[PDB]
Amino acid sequence: SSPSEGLCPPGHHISEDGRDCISCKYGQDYSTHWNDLLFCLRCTRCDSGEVELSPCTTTRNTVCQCEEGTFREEDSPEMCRKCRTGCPRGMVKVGDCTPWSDIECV
Amino acid sequence: EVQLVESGGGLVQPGGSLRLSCAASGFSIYSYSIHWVRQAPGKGLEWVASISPYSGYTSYADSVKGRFTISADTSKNTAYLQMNSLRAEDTAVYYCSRYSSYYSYYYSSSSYSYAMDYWGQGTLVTVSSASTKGPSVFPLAPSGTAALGCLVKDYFPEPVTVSWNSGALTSGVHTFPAVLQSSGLYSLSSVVTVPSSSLGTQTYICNVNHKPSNTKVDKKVEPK
Amino acid sequence: DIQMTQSPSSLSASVGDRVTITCRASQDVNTAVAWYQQKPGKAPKLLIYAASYLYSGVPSRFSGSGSGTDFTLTISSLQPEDFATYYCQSSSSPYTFGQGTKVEIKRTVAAPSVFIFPPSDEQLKSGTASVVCLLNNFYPREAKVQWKVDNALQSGNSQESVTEQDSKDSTYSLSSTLTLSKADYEKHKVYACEVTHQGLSSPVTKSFNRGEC
Repeated sequence: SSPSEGLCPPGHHISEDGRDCISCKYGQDYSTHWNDLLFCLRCTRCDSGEVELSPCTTTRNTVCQCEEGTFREEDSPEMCRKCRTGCPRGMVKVGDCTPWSDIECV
Repeated sequence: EVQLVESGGGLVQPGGSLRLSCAASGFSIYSYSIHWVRQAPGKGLEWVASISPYSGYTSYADSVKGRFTISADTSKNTAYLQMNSLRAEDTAVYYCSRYSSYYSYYYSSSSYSYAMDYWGQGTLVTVSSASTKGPSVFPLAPSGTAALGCLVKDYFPEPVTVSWNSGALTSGVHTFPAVLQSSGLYSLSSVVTVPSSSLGTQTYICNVNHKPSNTKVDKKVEPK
Repeated sequence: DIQMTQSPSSLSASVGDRVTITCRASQDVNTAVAWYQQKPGKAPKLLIYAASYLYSGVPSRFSGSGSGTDFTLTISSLQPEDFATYYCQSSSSPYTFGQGTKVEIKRTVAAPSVFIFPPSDEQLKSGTASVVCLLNNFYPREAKVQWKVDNALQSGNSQESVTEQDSKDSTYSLSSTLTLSKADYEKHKVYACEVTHQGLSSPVTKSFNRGEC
C-alpha cells in the first residue's frame, strides 16, 4: 500500500505521484524486484512449439521451454527447432538433444 | 554541473571483448538509473541496457542479451558495459544516460522525468577485422572571396577531427562527413572561406587529429 | 512488443512555421512518452517528458500533447536552429524510440559558390591524384555535379559529401572528389566540375588546366 522507503515491493508498481503502491494483475503482468516502475511488465506468452514450464505470477515471469524433440537459441527465438536424429558419416553422438541445443557430433 | 563522460569505445575484431565506461560527475549514480543506448551510423536510436543501483535491477535488450553485461561502482561513480562476442551489427555510437525515477526523488529530491534526462557524448565502437591506418594530409590550395582547405585521406577507423589555427578560426568552416572509399579507408575534406585580400600574408593551419592511431598533423595551406 | 511509429519521417518548414510531428504507439502506454531533439554529431536532448511536460531549460516553443496511443509534439515558431531529428520514445516499458522525424528549415533559393582544387604536389608523389570541387552555402540541398576531363564525362570515379544544414542560415555545402591514379591524371590537361542548380540560371563550370595554366 505504502511505498516502503521509496520503493514498491515485488509484484507491484508505483504510481506517478509515488504515494501509493499497486499490485500487478496476476497472469497479465508482473514485477520481480523492489521498484519505482510506473507499471508492471507484460508476461511472456509461450509459443505453439513451446510449453509453459512455470505460469506467470505477479512476482515472476512465465518460463517457457522447447517441446520434446526441439531446442532454441538466441538467433531462433521464434520457432523452436527440430534436433537431428543422428550424426553424419564418421561422426558420433557426444552431446544429447536438449531444450537448449542440437546434438553435438565430432 | 552534471555530466557523463564515456570512454572505452573503438576498433574491435569480430568475436571480441570491449568494455565501455560511463563516468558520472555532478551527481550520485546510486539513486538514479543508468541506461546505455546505441545508434548505428545514419540510423535511429536503440536502447541496449539499463542498471539501477538503488534496486539492483538490470535489463538488457534481446539483440544483446547474454553478450553484454552492465555494471556499476558507486565508489568510483561510474557505470560499465562489458561487450562480448561482438558482431559487425553491433557497430554503433553508444550513449549512456541518466534516467530519473522516483527513488531519485525519495533519495536526493531530484526532479524526475521518467525519461533519459542527461546523455553522455558517446563513444564509437566499430567491429571489423581490417587494420588501423593513419591519414595522409594534403592542402586544398586557394585561387572578392576565396576558399581553401585540406584533404584528410585514407584512414581507419573513424573518427578524425579537424580545426583551424588551433581553434582561432571557426568562421566559415565546413568539415564534411567522411566517405568510405573503394579502398576500404575513409577520407574527408575541411574547407574555409576567407577574404581574398588576406591570402598573401596570413598563415592558415589545418589541425587534424586521429586518436585511433596517435596521429596529430598540422598542415599550412598556401598558394601554389 | 511495442513499436513507435512517427509521422512523417521528414518535413520542411519555414522559420516561424508551426511544425507538427505526431507519433502512434502500437500498444497503450498511458502518458509515458518522451520526445528528443538530436542534432548531427550531438547526443539526443530530452524536450518533453511524461507526454506533455516541458523538461527544464528547454524552449517553450516545444509542446508535448498526447495520451494513450496517439501523441503530438508541436514545434511552435520554428527557428533556424531547430534543424534536427526528433524522436518520440516510449519510456517506461522497453525503451523503444520511434523511427525519428527529420525537420529541415526552408529558406529562399541560394546559389552555391563553386571552387575547384587541383591535387597537391605531395599527393601526386603518393601515387594518386585528388581534385576537389566545393559548393558553398546553398539551398535547396539538390544539386548535379559532373566531372569533365578534356570534356569527357567521367563515370565511376567521383564521390560526394554534404554538410548538415547550417543552424543560422539553413544552407548546405557539397564536396565532390575526383580520384585518379597518377598516370591517368597526367594523360589529360583540362579539369572541370559542372554544377547544376535551381539557384543557378544556367550551369556554372569551374576548371583548371594541369600544369598551372
